[PDB]
Amino acid sequence: AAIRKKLVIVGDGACGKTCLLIVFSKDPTVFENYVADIEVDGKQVELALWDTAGQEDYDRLRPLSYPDTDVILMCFSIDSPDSLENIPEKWTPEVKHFCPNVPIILVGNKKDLRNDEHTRRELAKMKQEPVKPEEGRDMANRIGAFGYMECSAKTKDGVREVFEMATRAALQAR
Amino acid sequence: VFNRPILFDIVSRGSTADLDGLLPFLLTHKKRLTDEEFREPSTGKTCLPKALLNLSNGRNDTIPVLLDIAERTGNMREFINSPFRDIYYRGQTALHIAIERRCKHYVELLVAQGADVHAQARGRFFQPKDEGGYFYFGELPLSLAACTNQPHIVNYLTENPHKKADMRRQDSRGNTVLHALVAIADNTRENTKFVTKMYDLLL
Ligand SMILES: Nc1nc2c(ncn2[C@@H]2O[C@H](COP(=O)(O)OP(=O)(O)O)[C@@H](O)[C@H]2O)c(=O)[nH]1
Repeated sequence: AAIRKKLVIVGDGACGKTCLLIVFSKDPTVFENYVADIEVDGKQVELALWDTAGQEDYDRLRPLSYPDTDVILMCFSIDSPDSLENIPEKWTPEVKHFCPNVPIILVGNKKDLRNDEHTRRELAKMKQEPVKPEEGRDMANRIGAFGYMECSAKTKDGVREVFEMATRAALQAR
Repeated sequence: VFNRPILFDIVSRGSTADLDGLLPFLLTHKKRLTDEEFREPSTGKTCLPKALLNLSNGRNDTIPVLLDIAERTGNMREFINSPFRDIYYRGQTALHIAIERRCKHYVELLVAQGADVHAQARGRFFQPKDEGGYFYFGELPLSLAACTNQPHIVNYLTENPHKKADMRRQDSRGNTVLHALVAIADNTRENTKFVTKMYDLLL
């Protein structure tokens, strides 16, 4: 009865791609199609979770996942400052050439690391002064998207809604 | 001791008598049977496929032990599910192999570990004979057992206590199992016998 889509979540390495996928899956580096079941709006849809490598220059295997992808999840990290800006640099032009036109819901997990007094002193020494939502909201406006839910992994309340805005975009045209 | 070639040899050879040492080697070194250094690089072909293509009279005894190591290491829904990642055998799991080899001894065993009864062989090979392909069975395991005259497997995948596939699942093109059978149709009297005998079973 169900329908099923493919999910090829992208990031910049160690942005917390995989630790998210754990939390949605069960409720630790690889995810093949660990077919997860989610009730979006009354359809009881399965969602295939193709976690990808990262920045390990695995372009050997990286492009073998994108064919027939329709729900992309370009990650960044909140404790990652404008290092965040690999999106228009590496990852967006790459999903621009290996999947023609699909949704792009921009993750942004580790939302419970702003107010991190521990890494505040680290990232303060960096001078970099971690990101603003409006900063990546413009990155969202820059790309064209179907959501900018930030996310959170260790602390929950932030994994669930990310797949709502994601799934619903895959159910659209194309 | 265990590189790729030395073991793919073993599993093709059919010997569950000499690889005693996977577990104390593959656990002390902390690796797994699905890592990239233990797969063929082009396809994605892991052991569990290689056993099933290289089958001895309907019986390769090197699926059961392998899965036991994959458990005792810990991966069943990642070792059984590992599909081929090439543009000419895409999707094809162990299950997609265990059905075209007409091997039902192991589909009872795969599905019992929750493999995937709805995977989709999208590859250019598993694509119709008007596109640059050879054989189109739908894309599902159920549709293959149906489009290869196997009433004993169709009657398994839809009545299991483990995993009950459904006839109404929908491939990457829309064509149900029922409109695969009218897409593999060479109008003999052998083709149109089991088609109508199998198209009247599901409906
Ligand atoms: N403190 C904290 N750490 C997180 C959170 N989400 C992920 N991590 C950390 O991210 C690390 C691994 O992330 P991973 O998803 O593997 O990064 P990837 O390389 O992008 O997959 C783990 O050590 C986690 O502690 C979070 O919400 N809070």
